[PDB]
Amino acid sequence: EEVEVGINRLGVLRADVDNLGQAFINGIPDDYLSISRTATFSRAMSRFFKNYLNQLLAEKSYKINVIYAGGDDLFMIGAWQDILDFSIVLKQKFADFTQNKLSISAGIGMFREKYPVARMASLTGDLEDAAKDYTKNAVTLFDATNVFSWDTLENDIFVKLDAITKNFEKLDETGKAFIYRLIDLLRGVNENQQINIARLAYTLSRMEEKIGKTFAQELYNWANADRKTLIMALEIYILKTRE
Amino acid sequence: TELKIGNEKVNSTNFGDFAEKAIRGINHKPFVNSKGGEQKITTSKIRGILELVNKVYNRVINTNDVELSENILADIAYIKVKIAYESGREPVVKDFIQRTAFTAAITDVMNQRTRESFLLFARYVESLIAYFKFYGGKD
Amino acid sequence: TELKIGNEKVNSTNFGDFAEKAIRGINHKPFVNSKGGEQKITTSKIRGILELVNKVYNRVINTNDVELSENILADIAYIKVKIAYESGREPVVKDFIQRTAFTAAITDVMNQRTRESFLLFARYVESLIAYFKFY
Amino acid sequence: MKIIKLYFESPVHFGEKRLSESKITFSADTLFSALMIEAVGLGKEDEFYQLASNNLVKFSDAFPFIDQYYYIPKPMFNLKLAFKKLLYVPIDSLEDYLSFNLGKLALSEKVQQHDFKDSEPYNVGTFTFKENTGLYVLIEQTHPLLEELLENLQYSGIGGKRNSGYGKFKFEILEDSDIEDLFSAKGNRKILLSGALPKDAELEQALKNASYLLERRGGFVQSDTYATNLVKKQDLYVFKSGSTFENSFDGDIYQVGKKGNHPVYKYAKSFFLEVS
Amino acid sequence: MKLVIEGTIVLKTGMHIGGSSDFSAIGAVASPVVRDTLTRLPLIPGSSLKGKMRYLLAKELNNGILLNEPNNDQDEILRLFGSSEKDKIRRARLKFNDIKLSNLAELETFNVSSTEVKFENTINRKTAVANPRQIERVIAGSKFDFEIFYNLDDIKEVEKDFENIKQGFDLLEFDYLGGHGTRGSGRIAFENLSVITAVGNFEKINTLNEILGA
Amino acid sequence: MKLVIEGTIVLKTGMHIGGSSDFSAIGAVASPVVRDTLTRLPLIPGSSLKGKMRYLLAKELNNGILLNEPNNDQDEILRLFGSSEKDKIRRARLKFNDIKLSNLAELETFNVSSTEVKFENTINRKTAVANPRQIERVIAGSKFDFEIFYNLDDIKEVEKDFENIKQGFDLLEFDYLGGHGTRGSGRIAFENLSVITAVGNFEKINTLNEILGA
Amino acid sequence: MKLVIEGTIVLKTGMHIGGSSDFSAIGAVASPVVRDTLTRLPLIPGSSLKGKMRYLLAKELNNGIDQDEILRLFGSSEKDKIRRARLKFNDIKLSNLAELETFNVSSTEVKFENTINRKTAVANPRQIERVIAGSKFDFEIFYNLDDIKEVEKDFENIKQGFDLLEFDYLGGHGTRGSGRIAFENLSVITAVGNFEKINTLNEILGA
Repeated sequence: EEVEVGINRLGVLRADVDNLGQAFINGIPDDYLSISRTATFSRAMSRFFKNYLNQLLAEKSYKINVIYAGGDDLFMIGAWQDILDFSIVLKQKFADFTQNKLSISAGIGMFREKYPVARMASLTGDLEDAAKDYTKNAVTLFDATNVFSWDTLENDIFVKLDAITKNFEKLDETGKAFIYRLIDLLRGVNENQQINIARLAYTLSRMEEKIGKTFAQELYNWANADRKTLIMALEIYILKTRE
Repeated sequence: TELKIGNEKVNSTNFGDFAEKAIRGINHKPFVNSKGGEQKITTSKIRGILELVNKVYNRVINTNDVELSENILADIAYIKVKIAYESGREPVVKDFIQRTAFTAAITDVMNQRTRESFLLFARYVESLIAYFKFYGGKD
Repeated sequence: TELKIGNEKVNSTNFGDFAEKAIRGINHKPFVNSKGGEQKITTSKIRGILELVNKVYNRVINTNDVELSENILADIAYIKVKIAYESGREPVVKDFIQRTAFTAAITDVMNQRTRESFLLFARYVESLIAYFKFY
Repeated sequence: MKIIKLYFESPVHFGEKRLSESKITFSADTLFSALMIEAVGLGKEDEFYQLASNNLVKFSDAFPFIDQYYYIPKPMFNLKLAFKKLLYVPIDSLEDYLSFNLGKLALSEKVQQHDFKDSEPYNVGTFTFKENTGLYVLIEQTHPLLEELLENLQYSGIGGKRNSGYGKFKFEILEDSDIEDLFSAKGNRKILLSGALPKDAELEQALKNASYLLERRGGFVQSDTYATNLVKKQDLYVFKSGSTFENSFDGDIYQVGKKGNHPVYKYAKSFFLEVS
Repeated sequence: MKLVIEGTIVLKTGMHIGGSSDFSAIGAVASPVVRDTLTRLPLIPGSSLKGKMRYLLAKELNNGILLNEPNNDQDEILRLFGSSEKDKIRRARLKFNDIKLSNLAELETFNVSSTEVKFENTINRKTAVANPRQIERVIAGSKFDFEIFYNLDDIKEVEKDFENIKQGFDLLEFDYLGGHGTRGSGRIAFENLSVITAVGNFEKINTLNEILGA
Repeated sequence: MKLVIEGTIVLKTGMHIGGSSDFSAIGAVASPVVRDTLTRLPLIPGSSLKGKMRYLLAKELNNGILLNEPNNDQDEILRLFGSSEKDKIRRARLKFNDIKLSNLAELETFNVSSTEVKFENTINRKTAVANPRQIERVIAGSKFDFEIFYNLDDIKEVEKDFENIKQGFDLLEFDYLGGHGTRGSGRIAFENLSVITAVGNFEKINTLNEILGA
Repeated sequence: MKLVIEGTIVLKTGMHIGGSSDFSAIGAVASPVVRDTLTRLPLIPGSSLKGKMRYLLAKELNNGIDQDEILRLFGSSEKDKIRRARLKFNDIKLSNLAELETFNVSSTEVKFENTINRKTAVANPRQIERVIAGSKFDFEIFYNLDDIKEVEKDFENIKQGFDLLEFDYLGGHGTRGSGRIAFENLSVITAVGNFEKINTLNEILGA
C-alpha cells in the first residue's frame, strides 16, 4: 500500500552462490597456502552476507522483508520494484567484496498480494535452479523462459528501460497502446518471423513523426539485433508505469 | 508451401526478405517515364494493389479447406486481370509490377490452388507495402 | 461457372487466360483492310463495347436474384444487336468480334439466363480490354 | 528370476511425507500393501500372507527403467575414490562402475468448493513418465496368485491420490536372462534392493561394514475395517534400498498395526544383488 | 428441476462482439468478430449476453441509476446472476451458453457470407483529415439459436424470476448487445421464446411459458 | 424509461455514402455506395449520422468554431453523444441505428432502380485532359425511416436534450449527410418527426413531441 | 468382479478447466488451461469430472430439504463411517487431435473478455485460454463390483449423474457460457472376473 507507482504485486528473490563447493574446499592454491587465510575467507563470506545485507537494506528504505540469508541460501519477499532494483545492487556489491571472482546466481519471481509463501518459495527456487542451469552466473526474470546473464540484464535491459522511460515520458499521447501493439508484434515474431518484422517496420515508419525520429529507428535496430531483451524491457516498463 | 517467382523460390522464410530486396532494388535504380527525371510509384496506387489483395484476404482467412473455393480463385484471376490492366495504363506501375514480380506470383498461386499459397502471396504483398512505407516515406 | 465459345470452354477461373490468347491472337496476325496495309482496332471502339456491357453490369452486380430479369436480358439482347451494328460499321470490328468470340459469349448468356453467366461474360470483356491495353 | 514391468499412461503420486510433493518410484511394502488390500478385495489375503511369509513371493521395490536399460539407485560404498549428480545407475553396469531422465515432476493445483462458503485449494504433486519408460519390479519365482493380483490391481491403481484419478498402469512380465545371471552370481559385498530391516537377533550380524540410511516408513491405515477412524501406523524404520552389506540378512513382514480389527503388515524383507 | 430457456436472437444491425486485439494485417479488416474456431462461424459469447442482461436488468431494478459494484446490487439480480460476496454467497440460477449462428443455410441461399466489413473513419477536427477504420461485423438478419439453463432452486420465486427475465429481454430490444452500439450496431430482437424441461415434467410450466412468450 | 425518436430522412439530392468491400469493374463505378449486404438495399450507417450530427451540434454549441477532440465538447454534447475522457466518462444517451432504404416500393412505382450512377470528370489545368470517374449514388427522393433510442436518466435535463436534438436536426437540414457533399449531393431533410416511449409512459411526453414536431 | 465404464466426452462450448501457477506475461494469457505436463495435450482431470458428478448427484438426491449412495459411489472419510470408494476415475486426455488436425485448427484457443465497472465505466480486459468446441475425450472409469445387489442402483445413479452433467458445465466459468459437455458412445465392459448380467448394465447406461 505504500507503493503507489506500479502493479500491486509482491516480488521474490532467491539467490545462492554458485561454484561455492570446490571454491570453499580447494580454492586457495598450494604454493601460497595458509589456514588462517581460509578462516578469513569463509568467516568473511558469512560476515558479508549478514552485516552488509542488513546495512545495504538499511541505508536505502527498501520495502523488502528478509526471511533468511547466507552463502548457500537467500530468500527475500518484498515489493517487486525494490526487489528488482536491489538484485543488481546485491550482485555488484558481492562482486566488489569478492573482487568479482566468486560468481552469483539468483531468481526473481513475482506474485500477487495474497499468495502462499510455501508455493512462493518453491516456485522461486525452481526459477533460480533454472537460472543456475543456464552453468554460469545468470538470473531469471519472473519465468524460466527469460534467463539473462547479470551483465546482460543490468546493461542491456536497464539501458533499454531507461531509454524507453525517457522517450515515452516526454511524449504526450503515445503510451501505452502503442507499446502493447509493439509487444504483440515482438512476441509474434518468434513463430512468424518475416511478416511481423515487416509489420514492425511499417508501424515504426507509421509513427516516425509521432514517437520520434531516432527512437523508432532505434527500436527497429534493437528488434533485430538483441530482440528478446527488448520484450522484457517493455514488459517491465508497463509493469512499472501501470497506475 | 513454396511459391516460385523466377529462378529462386520463395516460401514462409524469405518473402519479407525478398520483398525487402525488391523494394530496395526499386530504389537505387528507379523508373524513368521517357522524360529527363525519374518517377516512382506513389502511395495511392500501391494501396490500390494492397486493397485488391485485401478484398480476397478478408475472406480467405475465415475459410476451412486447404484448397481454395472457386469464387476465391475467380477473384484471384480477376486480381491478375486488374493488375495487368493498371500496369498497361501507366508505365510506372508496370515497372513496379515487373520488378517486384507480381504476375508470376499470382499465376503460381493460381497453379497450386491452395490456401497456404494465397496466404504466402498476401503476406508477400503486405511486406512489400510495408517496406515501401519503411524506405523513404512521404508522410 | 460455364460459358461456351466454340467446342472450347471458358469458366470462372480461366477468363484471363483466354483473354491473353484472344488478344495475342489479334496481335501476331492482325487484320488486313482490303489493302496491303495493317490495321488494328482502336481504343474507343472496344471501350464503347465495354461501356455497352457496363450499362448492364451496374444493374446486375447491384441485385440479388440468381436469375436475370427480363429488362436486363432485353438489354443483353440490345448488346448483341449493337455488336452486330458496329460490326457492320467497320470490318476491323467484325474480325475483332469474330476472333475474340463475343457473339458466342453473348449468345451463351442469352441461353443460360443466370446472373453468374453474365457476370462471367463481364469478367471476360473487362479482361479482353485489360489485355488490349497491356499490349 | 522374472521381471514385472509397469507402463503408466497417467500421472502418478507416490507421496513420501505429504501430498504436495511426490517421488519417482514406489517402495516394496507399498506394492505389498496394494496386493494385500486387493487380496482382501478378493478374500484370498490369508494365503497370500502365508505365501509372502515363507519366501515364495519375494520382490524388490520399483526402479526406473528406460528402453532396454534397467536401473537401480546408486549403490553407496566405502569408496575411497561430474557423475556425483546421478541418482541411478544401470543394473548391469556395476562392473563398469568399479543422458538419464525419465519424465518430469509436476504439481497439480486443485480445490474443494463449498456451496454457501468460500472454496479451499489443495495441491497435489504428481509425476508423469515419458512415452518409452516407466518402472520395473524384480521378482523371483512368479506365482499364479500374484499374476492374478497384478492383473486385478491394474484396475484399482498403485499410487497415492486415488480414486482421483492418477495412478493407473498396464503390466507385462517379460522375463529376462541378461540380468538373471547377475542374481545367480555371488560376490563379497551384497547391495540391497528393497526397503528392509533384519530381525532383532541378527541386526548386529547384519551391521558390520554396512553403508545405509534409515527411512521412516509409516502413514495411515487405508481400510474401512481398522478401528472406525484414521489411525496412524507404527512407524517402522527400514534400510534404504540403495544400501550395501558385506554379509546377508533376511527381513520380516512386520505387523505395524496391533489395535484394529485386522492386522496391518509391512513388507521389510531383503533382496540382494551380489557383486564383487 | 432444471429448465431450458430456448429462443432466437435476430440481428437488426451489425453486432460486432469480440476479437483478438492482435495485428491482423496492414490494409485488411481489423478487430475481427469472435468465432467458434472449429467451424469459424460467427459467435455470440454467453458472457456478453449475460453481462448486458445483468447491466440493463439491474438498471431497471434499483430504479433509475446503477452506481455500484456488481457483487451487490439487488437481491433479484443476485439470485439470478450469481454472487461472490464474502459472508453472503448464492448460486446463479441461469446458465448462459455460447451462441452460434444458426441460419447460415438461409444466408447461403442469398449468396452472401455470414459476415461483412464496415468501413468507418473519423475527422480530426483541427486538421480536418480522415483516419479510416475497418471493423468486421456480422450481417443483419443473422439468427442465433440460444439455450439458457434455468436452475429452479425454489418454487416460490420462479414466476418473479421469469418476470425479471422477460423484463431484461424487453430491455435488450431497445439497446445493443455488443460493440459499437451507439454508432448504429448491435441492435437485436429476441423471438420464439419458450421454456421446456430438461428431465421429467414441470406442472405449472404454462404460466412461465406465456409470461415469457408474450 | 427509454424513449424512441422516430422519424424519417428524405433526400433532396444524391447522398453517396461509403466504401465497399466489393470488387470494381474497369468501366464501371469506383467507390460504390454502402449497402446492407443481406438485402443489397442502400443503407445510411448510424455512425455517419451520429458523427455529422455531433459535429454540427457541437459547432453550434461552442458558439463559433470547434477545433478540439470529441472528448472536449461541452457537457450537453458529451452527455448526448457519449464520452471517453479518462475519469469524466459519460455513457451516451443516444443510440443510433443503421438506416436502411425504406421506401423501395414507392421508388419502384416510378419504375427506376434504387440507386444511380453519376458521371463526373476532372480536367488537368495545364493539359486540358479529362479524367472521368463514376460514383454510385442514391437517387433523390429516397426516404429513410430511422429510429433513435434516448436514455431518460435525468428528468430535469430532457428538455434541453431534446432542444439540442431538434437543433442538430435543423442544422443537418442545411448540410450534407455524407460523401461528395460540396459538389452537389447529400442534402437531406427531416420529416415525420416524433418521440414515443419504449415501455411505460413518460409524464411530459407532449412537451418533447411538440419541441420536435415543429 | 471389476467393470470399466467407457465413453466419450464431446464439448459443445469451451471447457476451461484449471489453474496452473505459471507466470502470466503482461499482454498474454492469464489462467491457462490444464494440460499434460509432458505431452502438452489438453486434459480433463479425473478429480474435476468426479467432483462435478458428486456435486450434481448430491444436489439431486435429498431434494431441497450425505446419503449412503453418494458415499458408496465416491468414498468417505467421515469420523464415524468410512467407506472405500467404488468408483475409480482417470485423467481424461484429448483423443481427436487427429480429427482437429483435419480441420486445420489447434485444440485450444484464447477467449478475450472484460468486465466494466458500473460507476467509472472503465473496461478491464482478460484473456483466458480455453479448449475449443468439438473436442472429444475418451474416458475410462472403473467400478469396483464388490456387491451385486447394489450395482443396479449404482449404475442408475451413474447414468443420472451423466445426464445431470449434460445440462450443466464441467469446469471453469460455465455461467458465462463455457464448459457445456455431452456424453456419447457410453459402454460398459468387464476386465477381470465375470459379471453375468452385464447387458442390463449396458442398457441402463447406454439407453
